[PDB]
Amino acid sequence: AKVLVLYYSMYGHIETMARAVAEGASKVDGAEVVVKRVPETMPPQLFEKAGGKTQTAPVATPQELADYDAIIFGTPTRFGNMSGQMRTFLDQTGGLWASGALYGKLASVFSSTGTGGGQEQTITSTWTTLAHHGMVIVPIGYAAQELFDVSQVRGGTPYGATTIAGGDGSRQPSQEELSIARYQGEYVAGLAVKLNG
Amino acid sequence: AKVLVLYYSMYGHIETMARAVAEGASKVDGAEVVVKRVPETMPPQLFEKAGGKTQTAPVATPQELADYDAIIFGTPTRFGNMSGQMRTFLDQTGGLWASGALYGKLASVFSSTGTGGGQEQTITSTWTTLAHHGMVIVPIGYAAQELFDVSQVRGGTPYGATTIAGGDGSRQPSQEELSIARYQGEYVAGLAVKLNG
Amino acid sequence: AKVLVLYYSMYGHIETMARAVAEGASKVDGAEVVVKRVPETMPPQLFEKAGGKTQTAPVATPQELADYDAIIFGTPTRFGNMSGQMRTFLDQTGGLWASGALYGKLASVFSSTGTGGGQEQTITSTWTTLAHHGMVIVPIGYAAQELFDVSQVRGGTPYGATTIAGGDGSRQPSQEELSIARYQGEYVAGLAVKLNG
Amino acid sequence: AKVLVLYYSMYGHIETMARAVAEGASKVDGAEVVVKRVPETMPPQLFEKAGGKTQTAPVATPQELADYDAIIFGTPTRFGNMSGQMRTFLDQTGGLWASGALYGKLASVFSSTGTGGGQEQTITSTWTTLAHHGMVIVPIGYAAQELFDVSQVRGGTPYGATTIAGGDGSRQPSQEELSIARYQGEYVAGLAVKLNG
Ligand SMILES: NC(=O)c1ccc[n+]([C@@H]2O[C@H](COP(=O)([O-])OP(=O)(O)OC[C@H]3O[C@@H](n4cnc5c(N)ncnc54)[C@H](O)[C@@H]3O)[C@@H](O)[C@H]2O)c1
Ligand SMILES: NC(=O)c1ccc[n+]([C@@H]2O[C@H](COP(=O)([O-])OP(=O)(O)OC[C@H]3O[C@@H](n4cnc5c(N)ncnc54)[C@H](O)[C@@H]3O)[C@@H](O)[C@H]2O)c1
Ligand SMILES: NC(=O)c1ccc[n+]([C@@H]2O[C@H](COP(=O)([O-])OP(=O)(O)OC[C@H]3O[C@@H](n4cnc5c(N)ncnc54)[C@H](O)[C@@H]3O)[C@@H](O)[C@H]2O)c1
Ligand SMILES: NC(=O)c1ccc[n+]([C@@H]2O[C@H](COP(=O)([O-])OP(=O)(O)OC[C@H]3O[C@@H](n4cnc5c(N)ncnc54)[C@H](O)[C@@H]3O)[C@@H](O)[C@H]2O)c1
Ligand SMILES: Cc1cc2nc3c(=O)[nH]c(=O)nc-3n(C[C@H](O)[C@H](O)[C@H](O)COP(=O)(O)O)c2cc1C
Ligand SMILES: Cc1cc2nc3c(=O)[nH]c(=O)nc-3n(C[C@H](O)[C@H](O)[C@H](O)COP(=O)(O)O)c2cc1C
Ligand SMILES: Cc1cc2nc3c(=O)[nH]c(=O)nc-3n(C[C@H](O)[C@H](O)[C@H](O)COP(=O)(O)O)c2cc1C
Ligand SMILES: Cc1cc2nc3c(=O)[nH]c(=O)nc-3n(C[C@H](O)[C@H](O)[C@H](O)COP(=O)(O)O)c2cc1C
Ligand SMILES: Nc1ncnc2c1ncn2[C@@H]1O[C@H](COP(=O)(O)O)[C@@H](O)[C@H]1O
Ligand SMILES: Nc1ncnc2c1ncn2[C@@H]1O[C@H](COP(=O)(O)O)[C@@H](O)[C@H]1O
Repeated sequence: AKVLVLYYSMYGHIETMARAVAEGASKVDGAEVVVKRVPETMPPQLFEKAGGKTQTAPVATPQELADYDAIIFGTPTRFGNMSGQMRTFLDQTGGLWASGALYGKLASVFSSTGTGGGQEQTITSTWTTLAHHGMVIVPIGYAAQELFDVSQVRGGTPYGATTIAGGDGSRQPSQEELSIARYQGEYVAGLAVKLNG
Repeated sequence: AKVLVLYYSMYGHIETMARAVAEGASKVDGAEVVVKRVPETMPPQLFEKAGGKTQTAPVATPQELADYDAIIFGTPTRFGNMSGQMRTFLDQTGGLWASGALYGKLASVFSSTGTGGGQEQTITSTWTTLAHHGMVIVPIGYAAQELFDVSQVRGGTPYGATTIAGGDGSRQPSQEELSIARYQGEYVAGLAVKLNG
Repeated sequence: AKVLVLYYSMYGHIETMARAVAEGASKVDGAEVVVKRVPETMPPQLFEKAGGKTQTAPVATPQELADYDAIIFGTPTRFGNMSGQMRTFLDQTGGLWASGALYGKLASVFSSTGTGGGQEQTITSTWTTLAHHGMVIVPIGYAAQELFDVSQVRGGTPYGATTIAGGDGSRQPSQEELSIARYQGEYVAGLAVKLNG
Repeated sequence: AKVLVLYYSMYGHIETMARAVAEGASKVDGAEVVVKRVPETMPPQLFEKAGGKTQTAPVATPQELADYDAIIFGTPTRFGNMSGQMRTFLDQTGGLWASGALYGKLASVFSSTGTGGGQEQTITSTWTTLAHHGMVIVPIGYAAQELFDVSQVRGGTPYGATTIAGGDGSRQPSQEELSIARYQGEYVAGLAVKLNG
């Protein structure tokens, strides 16, 4: 099976999580894992001025989504929605939609916020789009044990992995957060192999 | 693969839809399909005095959901949520939750409304509960081409089959609506057999 | 203005929060604040066996909702939805709906979960019901400063106050959680007076 | 009270609805109503080559939203979410967020879809972003009695006005749809004047 980890990141938090997801997915022997990013939509000079992080990942086209058996979407929260960059990208998949190109493919979502609020809503509002495409939606439930831990501040929900970046973005993803992100990649990649070989 | 079509119906619209879903699912070679209702929560006298319909499907126990590979949930809308009866039943699946009994099982959802409003929210808000169980969520997308028919008042969304019951319940599910419901059963059953034999 | 704090609680967490909400609302000079609970739906012996907390609050009827200018709804999460008890109660407001009895009234929601997951979804799925009734929906945004604090585990979202009860229910609402709950009561009661006198 | 009707439209359906909303709002004594569009994000050549409609409403700046007492947001659906253009615009309101510039302001939402699917999700998922700003959210409930008309294909939900554009965009908003949209403007404007003068 081919698994795409398709993300948007301004400051690197989602990018770090995406690498944890790909690393989890890679544990699955029949799974070929690819990590790509959506295009930046901001002017490059404003991106740079805002202290945006440069990223090595190749840039995806909307069309190449059809080449995968499973897509794990990563996006920071913008007021409890996916980011304008991710939304802009998915608004270009009308050709794919009209030809049934993602129908029955697997979809899963991870997210990042500054102080936690909106992390659930970002994921489940992304599911809505995946559903219009007839994609099978993969939540993580409570198989990741770190989800039971209330002793430290941490991202992660039954809908998908998440990280808390802090108000100023100074937090890095915790071990527990990355561990849930690895689980998500393992689980979705296992389902992709199970369905598609 | 074993498929449970689990429903709540007061006046029989969801019951008709549940039957159509079961029929679709029964077309799939390898699929064993069962239809059950959740218990009524209203006082019996009040259910009867409001005109509740008597139904021949047996009543489910929470425990027995662990026996299926796929569960297709049918509920009428109560102000854009699942019914109290369905909610109350699901609130008794905490033991299943703690043991991971529904984890990784296929889940799908159909609904009914008086005049259409709330049908999407009913389905997607049901998905949330399915996700806490780690169930794999199956929307229908636009494969059912009746979804493109805007020439007549018609239930059905990319989230799941729906029907429009009328303000007073006098409408019966239309043939287009029943087609989409049969498609949903067949598609979910097909997936269950692919994954489980 | 008359403000109802209408809650469901099994183990007292929502009940403690409801008192914080009423206490906040009481700061508003033109506001008359009442705290009521929805009926338990469980058999009394099973409630007691489960270690359910006895509560002094009077029990509301669905009809008396029409007597208030603002209702602040409190419910524990059941898999990212409101509780079967709250849902059952609201399923009895069809008379109110058909006569426009809650149209333009204010509505706001607070919540409680064991380990945090589903707290946003419980609130926004409750909003859906409030919207069918034409109620004006009151989120809290980020006026409660504790919402910026990521140094300790804590409930509270831009949608409404929340508390983390712990997996076994052994956590009590924190000072920061109760403080956000007080803000919610102040703010909604102030809006109710502003609109209705 | 000042009312902004802020919209995105590609082919003019939401533009027609925005106009109907403004008209309704203009009927309210004391209400100053303004209509603006968010910037186009597509390359101009591609917007034109797809058949985008040229529009006489001026383009909004994020900053100017601080000048209104009520903002009625209009967006077509993109797979059950607001459009990329609207999302991108809202993603530039972070400065407004940090200063509480929209806090406590009235917010309301209308939408458009090709065939109906996603219209509810588009609206409620827009509400989430409004809540992070602390805006007071206004659904329409069932006051617009056309919402009870199941005799004809008809947009509109208790969440907000909607229209059905057809698969190819050839449908124009119907008189019932336009009535509900005018009702929404008038109702939100009435509320703004009650609260703000
Ligand atoms: N918040 C973090 O995770 C984080 C991390 C590192 C640094 N920072 C610092 O925070 C400061 C700014 O805050 P911020 O970036 O969190 O949010 P912000 O909303 O204040 O601003 C980022 C800038 O980019 C613009 N912008 C954001 N999305 C856009 C889009 N889709 N299209 C066009 N313009 C868009 C905004 O209008 C803004 O001017 C920066 O100076 C940066 O160094 C924050
Ligand atoms: N809408 C239909 O499909 C339909 C069909 C036949 C008859 N009717 C009639 O229309 C009238 C009302 O229609 P309706 O039933 O659609 O709406 P409703 O809300 O007015 O009626 C349901 C009745 O049962 C109660 N009820 C509903 N769910 C409950 C729950 N979970 N727990 C406790 N009580 C609950 C309500 O309080 C109410 O008394 C009734 O008199 C009924 O006889 C409607
Ligand atoms: N979770 C907490 O906040 C908390 C607090 C105090 C004590 N406890 C302890 O946890 C144990 C049980 O766990 P639990 O209550 O968290 O969840 P649970 O799901 O395991 O069970 C509570 C019992 O009530 C039933 N139940 C719950 N809602 C119902 C409804 N709407 N209608 C009919 N039956 C319903 C369940 O089926 C179950 O048998 C108890 O023995 C209790 O002492 C938990
Ligand atoms: N649906 C209508 O109201 C309507 C009206 C007139 C013409 N058409 C025609 O139908 C065809 C497709 O219809 P459609 O436009 O509804 O769907 P579509 O998705 O197929 O077409 C939109 C075109 O613009 C692009 N696009 C859309 N949003 C974008 C964004 N935010 N950023 C970058 N690119 C974006 C898409 O990639 C595509 O190339 C077009 O050829 C168009 O001329 C449709
Ligand atoms: C426009 C905008 C909206 C935001 N909305 C929220 C929010 O609703 N909740 C939150 O906790 N953080 C919010 N933030 C913070 C971002 O989600 C955070 O910076 C992001 O998760 C970092 O991920 P990244 O480093 O990969 O870009 C917002 C930031 C911006 C710029
Ligand atoms: C409490 C209550 C809430 C309802 N909420 C809605 C609603 O939000 N939208 C709608 O169109 N119909 C609503 N109705 C109608 C029911 O959804 C409808 O009668 C039901 O779908 C019929 O299905 P059934 O025959 O299977 O019971 C409501 C009815 C009741 C009693
Ligand atoms: C049926 C059921 C479902 C539950 N679902 C969740 C959940 O999704 N997320 C969570 O963190 N806790 C969940 N819990 C924990 C309850 O939300 C928690 O016990 C409640 O918030 C305590 O509030 P109260 O003391 O007022 O009753 C669930 C508990 C039960 C019994
Ligand atoms: C990227 C994309 C996604 C779309 N998603 C949906 C959808 O989920 N449901 C639907 O009925 N129409 C969908 N359509 C149709 C648009 O919602 C419709 O053309 C629009 O509402 C017309 O409004 P406007 O003329 O104001 O642009 C989509 C179109 C595009 C380009
Ligand atoms: N069968 C499994 N194999 C590996 N990890 C699992 C499994 N089930 C749950 N996990 C979780 O996956 C995450 C990563 O752990 P690991 O896969 O051991 O590096 C943790 O949250 C574990 O609790
Ligand atoms: N104008 C205000 N008056 C009182 N409390 C406020 C106000 N604005 C925000 N708050 C918040 O309300 C909560 C309770 O504080 P207090 O009202 O001072 O007991 C805290 O979260 C404060 O940050």
